[PDB]
Amino acid sequence: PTIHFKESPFYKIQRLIPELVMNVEVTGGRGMCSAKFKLSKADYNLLSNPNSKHRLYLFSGMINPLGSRGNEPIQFPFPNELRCNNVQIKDNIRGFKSKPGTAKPADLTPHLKPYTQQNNVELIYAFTTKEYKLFGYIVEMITPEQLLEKVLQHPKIIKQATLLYLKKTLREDEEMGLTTTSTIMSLQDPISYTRMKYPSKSINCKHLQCFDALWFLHSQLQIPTWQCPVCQIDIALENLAISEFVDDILQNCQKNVEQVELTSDGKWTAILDKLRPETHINLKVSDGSSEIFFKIKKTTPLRRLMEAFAKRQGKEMDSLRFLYDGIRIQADQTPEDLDMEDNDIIEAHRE
Amino acid sequence: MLEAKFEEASLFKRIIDGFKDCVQLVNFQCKEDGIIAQAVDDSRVLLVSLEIGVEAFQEYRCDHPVTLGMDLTSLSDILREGNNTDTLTLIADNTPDSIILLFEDTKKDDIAEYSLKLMDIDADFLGIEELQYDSTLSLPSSEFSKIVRDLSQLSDSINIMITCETIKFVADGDIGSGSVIIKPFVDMEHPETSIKLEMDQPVDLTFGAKYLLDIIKGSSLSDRVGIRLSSEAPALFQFDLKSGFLQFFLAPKF
Amino acid sequence: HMSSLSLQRLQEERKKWRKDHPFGFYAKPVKKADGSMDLQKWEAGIPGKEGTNWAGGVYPITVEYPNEYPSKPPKVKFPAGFYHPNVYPSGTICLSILNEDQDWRPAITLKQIVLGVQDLLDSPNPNSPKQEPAWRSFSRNKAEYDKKVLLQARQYS
Amino acid sequence: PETHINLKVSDGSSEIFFKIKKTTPLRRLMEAFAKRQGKEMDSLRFLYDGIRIQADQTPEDLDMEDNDIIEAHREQIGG
Ligand SMILES: [Zn+2]
Repeated sequence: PTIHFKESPFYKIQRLIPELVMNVEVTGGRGMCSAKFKLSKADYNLLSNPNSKHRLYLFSGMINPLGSRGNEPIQFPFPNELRCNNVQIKDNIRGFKSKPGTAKPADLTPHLKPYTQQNNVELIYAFTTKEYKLFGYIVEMITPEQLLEKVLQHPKIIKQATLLYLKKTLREDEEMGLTTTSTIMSLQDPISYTRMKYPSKSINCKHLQCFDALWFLHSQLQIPTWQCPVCQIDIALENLAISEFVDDILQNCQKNVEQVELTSDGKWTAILDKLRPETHINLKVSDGSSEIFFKIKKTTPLRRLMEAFAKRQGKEMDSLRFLYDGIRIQADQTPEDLDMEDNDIIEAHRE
Repeated sequence: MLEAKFEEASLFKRIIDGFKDCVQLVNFQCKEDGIIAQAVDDSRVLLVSLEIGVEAFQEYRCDHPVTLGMDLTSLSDILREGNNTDTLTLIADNTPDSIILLFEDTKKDDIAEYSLKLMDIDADFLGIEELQYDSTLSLPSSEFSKIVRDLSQLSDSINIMITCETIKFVADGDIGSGSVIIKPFVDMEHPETSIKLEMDQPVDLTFGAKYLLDIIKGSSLSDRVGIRLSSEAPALFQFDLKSGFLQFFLAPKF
Repeated sequence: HMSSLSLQRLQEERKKWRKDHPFGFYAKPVKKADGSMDLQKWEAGIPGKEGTNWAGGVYPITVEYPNEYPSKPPKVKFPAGFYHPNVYPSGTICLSILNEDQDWRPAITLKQIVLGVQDLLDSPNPNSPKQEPAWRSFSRNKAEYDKKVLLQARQYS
Repeated sequence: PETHINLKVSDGSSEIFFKIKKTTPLRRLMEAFAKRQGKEMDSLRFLYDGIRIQADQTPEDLDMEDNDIIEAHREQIGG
């Protein structure tokens, strides 16, 4: 009675540990099953040698009386306490409840005894409605950077496709009485909020926004949802493609440019006094309505900053309190005391 | 020939108490695999289904499939004379016209024997257990009974609304309205007192209070009760026995 | 022991909040025992909207970022005993945008989160209350409910 | 225009500039912004001057001037 789990691009199953198999029975009360296994010197060194690309993952599958149809998700009984040689395993074997297949295997590698000694994995559970089957496989790790190399070899979303999408979505607005004059697109990755290096999306994505393929593979290693971070459609690794249109913008833009404004034809322009000495700091004071941009020395106290702001508002300084990071700031304190940086915000409130 | 021996006489007493105040005529079908009993009230909306396995009896024997149509209000009177420390035993012929209830005390070494005349009850109602349900919750039967009791004195209709991992019982009446909210939890140190919830889809149903007041009477059987709710299907309230169960099929209001 | 994406995203989230956050709000990572910042646990403050009973008060919360962030949503928690129908007695809340099984997206910023917690204060959901003291008053005595909110606003001010 | 007006719909990252007549309902305006972002129109809160906008309203019903900004927020529910 073996169970075939849905494969993952981050790890490929190699060999099974026959002794590391246990069953979870249906019970309304407490339950616990253990499994003792021993590893050879070859397998122990395979898993313990430094920079080893192999691990010992603990899989779990929910038994179906109708028979396994293949590509089963990973499902552990909850609540539970997983233990490997009396070490409570705090891995994330739960994933998302509403999305089966988001649970990752448990990593037994850091808790293995030397090959001369006998290991022991214990699973405590309570109030189970289904039967679960546990397996212990040796896997080979695949890094997100290795998967990115295959994405760059895949065919790209060419500029012709994006121009057709822009022309299609424009005429659909004309039929709806709308006129799209221009669109401002962000060059930042919605996953990491860094400047995109590999702007990508699924070939089935019906939107213009892109995300970084490398950071997207990092997020799938966190939780394997395999959905677009923008439109939430299901995404296969082979259907992830680099956007030729968005990549060309990044190659012809300055690294400080976070946004670009483009028209329906494909043309785009980059969206763009702050120069100071290395002893001053750029601050931004606000009262909820107006905001003044200051530039004072990091050593000078904020007392004269509070005076210059209260004076421009025609109000006495005794009636205004100034907050930074929620905490009220004293007059004798300098931006160096409060660990301020450029473009920080100081809020002003009345009494 | 039938010979089912309940290890504890109060067990079969609690079973009959679970659906004697809503159904008057029940057709008990006995086989070698156990005892099956299903009935339905005059409203034709509440279906009582009973199953008892051979693992629940101290001893059991049923050479031929025997059907025992009984009157509950008369059978409950016989069981009323029995003691909660006795050993009930049911005996019937191969072609029986009556049943014999044998009460055997285990301590005082006493024997009391009663007899009931069988009735011929036609018709049937197969227990249509649905394939799946939107939500499935189970909680202590004593707590679910107090919820129904506290809300029945507020309206003749109780609404079960499950959303955002939260179970809210609503009762909207003429004089006033009330509500009871319970939160799911499964404590490993005491799993028998948990409120488990397996919500595949948020449900929102409504049931008659007088019907739920009859369902909670099965609390004497199991410490817990399972409630399986579906949108396009009647609800399923079940009380687990040692080898069987007593379940109710109530259709929600629309 | 922190992943590359969690650290990078948390560093960008603090960079964005430092220079552009809504007025009256504050949010900063808490300090460890050695004084260094814990980017996975923040202290924040939600000011009540003007005109509503919650006005004048700044209510503190805790934002705990899990290891799987931003694939998993962070957890927000008021002080235990906070008076609101949809707030647990322990202080936990449950917004649809902070629910991994619902409307949580990795592109949700801290600015959108603190604005979502603010909109819940003066707009409870009767379909799923999380406590009893605030649910009773909200469901059978609006006059006393506003009395506590006007008192709790003066409490956190 | 004096017959048409320009409006800006933003979510803090991406924004689109439109142009319609003051009598045109904003329902078409909202469905376009959400469809171009890969979202459903019933999952966003469009606000003007900090007030929610119905699908039946028009720019003249709320007295929208030129280059006014419409903020799009994520729809949420507590519990
Ligand atoms: Zn997409």
